[PDB]
Amino acid sequence: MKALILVGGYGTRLRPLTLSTPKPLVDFCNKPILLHQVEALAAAGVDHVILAVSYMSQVLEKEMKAQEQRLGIRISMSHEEEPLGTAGPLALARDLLSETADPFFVLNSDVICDFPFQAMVQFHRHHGQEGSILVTKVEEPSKYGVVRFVEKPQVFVSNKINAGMYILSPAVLQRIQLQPTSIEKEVFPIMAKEGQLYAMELQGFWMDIGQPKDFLTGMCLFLQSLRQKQPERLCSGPGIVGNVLVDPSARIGQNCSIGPNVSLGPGVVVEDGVCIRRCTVLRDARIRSHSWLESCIVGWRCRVGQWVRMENVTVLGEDVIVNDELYLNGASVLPHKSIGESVPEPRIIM
Amino acid sequence: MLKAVILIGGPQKGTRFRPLSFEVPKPLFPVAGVPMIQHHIEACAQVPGMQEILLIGFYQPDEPLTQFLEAAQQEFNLPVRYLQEFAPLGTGGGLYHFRDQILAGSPEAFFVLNADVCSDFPLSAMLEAHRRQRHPFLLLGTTANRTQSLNYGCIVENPQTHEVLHYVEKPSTFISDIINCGIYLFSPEALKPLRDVFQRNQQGTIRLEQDVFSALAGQGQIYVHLTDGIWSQIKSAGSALYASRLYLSRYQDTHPERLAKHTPGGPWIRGNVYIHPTAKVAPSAVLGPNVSIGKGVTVGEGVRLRESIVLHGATLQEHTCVLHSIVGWGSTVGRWARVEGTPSDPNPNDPRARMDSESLFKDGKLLPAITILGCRVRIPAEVLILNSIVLPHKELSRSFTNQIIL
Ligand SMILES: Nc1nc2c(ncn2[C@@H]2O[C@H](COP(=O)(O)OP(=O)(O)OP(=O)(O)O)[C@@H](O)[C@H]2O)c(=O)[nH]1
Ligand SMILES: Nc1nc2c(ncn2[C@@H]2O[C@H](COP(=O)(O)OP(=O)(O)OP(=O)(O)O)[C@@H](O)[C@H]2O)c(=O)[nH]1
Repeated sequence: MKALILVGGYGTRLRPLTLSTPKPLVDFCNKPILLHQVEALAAAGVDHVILAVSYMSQVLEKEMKAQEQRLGIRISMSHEEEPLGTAGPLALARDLLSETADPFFVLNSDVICDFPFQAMVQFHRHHGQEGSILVTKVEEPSKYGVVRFVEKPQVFVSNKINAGMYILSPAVLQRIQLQPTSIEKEVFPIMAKEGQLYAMELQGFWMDIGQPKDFLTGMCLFLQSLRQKQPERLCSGPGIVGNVLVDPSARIGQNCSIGPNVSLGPGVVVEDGVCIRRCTVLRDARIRSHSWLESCIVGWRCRVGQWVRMENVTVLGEDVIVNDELYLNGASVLPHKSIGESVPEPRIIM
Repeated sequence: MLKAVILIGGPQKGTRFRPLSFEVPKPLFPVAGVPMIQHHIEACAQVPGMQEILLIGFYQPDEPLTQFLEAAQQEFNLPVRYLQEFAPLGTGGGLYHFRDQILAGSPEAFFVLNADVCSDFPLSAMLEAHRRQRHPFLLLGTTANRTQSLNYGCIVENPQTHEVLHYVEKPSTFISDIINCGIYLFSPEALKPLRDVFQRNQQGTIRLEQDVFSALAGQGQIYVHLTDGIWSQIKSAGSALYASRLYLSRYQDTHPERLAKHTPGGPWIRGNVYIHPTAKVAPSAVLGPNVSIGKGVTVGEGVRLRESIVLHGATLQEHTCVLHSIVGWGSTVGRWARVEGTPSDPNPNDPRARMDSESLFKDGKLLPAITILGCRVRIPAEVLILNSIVLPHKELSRSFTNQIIL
């Protein structure tokens, strides 16, 4: 069985972070999210994956041609001249997704879940139809596309969102066109009028992590599943509250309170007396003393000064220097900005 | 010999200074460590020939005022008396009502100081000018910005004889750059126009600026004496912070042992900082510019304190940031809590300074000013109070921003 990953589409949600590294390469709990999906795929038994790649091609060349030796499987990159929707992937890669006449996975990259691939091939071989998708019950249906098929109902026609995982047999492969169409919007509409796609629901822990608030909620849910499945992964100690995922390279000072749902990247320096809750601190980001952070994303190589209160989904891009004794509330700071004045309003710093 | 009359107000003049005035009277609020009228009594007892200091007001003598009066009498080697007027008599009506007690012993001249002003009080130089010229009214004037001068009492003078030709208490239009400072030197003859004013009232309450300064302006009685040393008014609860900063800057000349030095094994000190000796400040607590610490104040480790007044008995737990705030008496600010305000000084030479009006709101929005905490306010851990006024005895549980917490 082969697999397809969709990747490259500009991350226009998660926008300060996705001007620096692509959306697959944002390290979600000390591991890139494309690395999450391909390690679960290579453990699921797929021998060959194809990454549709259009945006920021060269850094994904580097990461994936360096990780192919780590996973043990094969990865074929399919680069395009144009960013071609969500289905132009399959129509460029039609010649090697119809190699063997097998059903193939189609994965969104912004989805992190308990990947139920083994049960899902079993599901797919029982209705005999062409495509079968992963669905998830969501207790607020107006923001989300439920599945009949609609895309933005906001009506409560159904309750369960699409979870970004599909299996497609190769009859849909020479069905779609090369010029850009998005496979979830209008390919799936005639797929529904055909009667060929099916719905399979999983038990829990789904998150789309394309938006920064959703990125943080996915961090909280993933740290819960990492508490349950692998409790040796999480940190422990007196100054540690909740589920804290410290990298071995990351160093934390003394009399801190590194509270629940914190994931420190490789190489972070948290100084003496920081209080972090619900944050994601990425690689090489130094957080100075007597700062207080809650529900924020500190990007790569930022310096947070001292007595800095950051909160309410403040997202710092790459290499952002927050000066001392400032207060940020919803600042979505672009890369290579220094900040000298407080931001008490949800704002975008240019 | 001379004497001084400090016109303290009463409880209605302290209404504008309300969060702070709930506990202590306004003239006893500690501005840069000592009460507001102790700067006046300091500056008056420094004059050779000062017999008496007479506070006139309609406060009732409670425990803090009479204990302050005995403490001032011991500390300043003078009789400091408090003349309680039977009614709110205005500015000059209490000076006319107490003229028998003011002129008792026949002083050569007497000072009249408003209690709500912060100044260097150039009383010696005012006395030099008075003993040169010998006129009924000597006023102290400062130069203001042309835009800011409309908030104050404007004085049009004659720059050769220095005679006030015109006085207006708060003009709608531009009049002059000279503003009244609320410091005056009266000779005994100055109590004769006030009598006239009082007699005209019978066909008791005399406003000194509207009835005496504006009436005799240009007739030869009223004269200016100009300065540009430090001057501020203290009207609202947050102009006490600007007055505290100016006083902490002039402690570099008058009391340099009040200012705290770095001393590497102690707390890290930037700018001018007053720390009372009874206060315990942890050595990692950096106390930034223009901070004054009351007595009995336990400041924890990593506490950043900048541009603030922490009053008696307050407690700042670990890693707190307190900026442009006034922490009330006995208030406790739990760990990683941030009490932040916005600098808003009167400053009559600042062209961007606000009018210091009594309306704190523009249109439903609280204008960004100093964050006042009343007495006994418990600010919980990990919480932000931003540009807020908290009324006394309020235990909070929540972050507050641009709100008056009643
Ligand atoms: N190769 C390629 N991949 C694409 C293209 N368009 C979208 N994708 C992929 O589609 C995947 C999931 O779609 P989205 O979740 O909406 O992400 P997105 O493409 O960044 O689009 P936004 O909604 O603007 O964030 C992304 O990882 C993209 O890499 C494309 O034109 N070419
Ligand atoms: N003893 C005494 N002092 C007073 C009285 N009223 C005011 N004062 C003092 O004199 C100062 C004058 O304050 P205001 O009465 O507000 O007069 P103003 O400063 O000319 O300003 P306006 O309110 O526009 O008239 C006050 O700040 C007090 O220090 C009073 O009735 N008795």
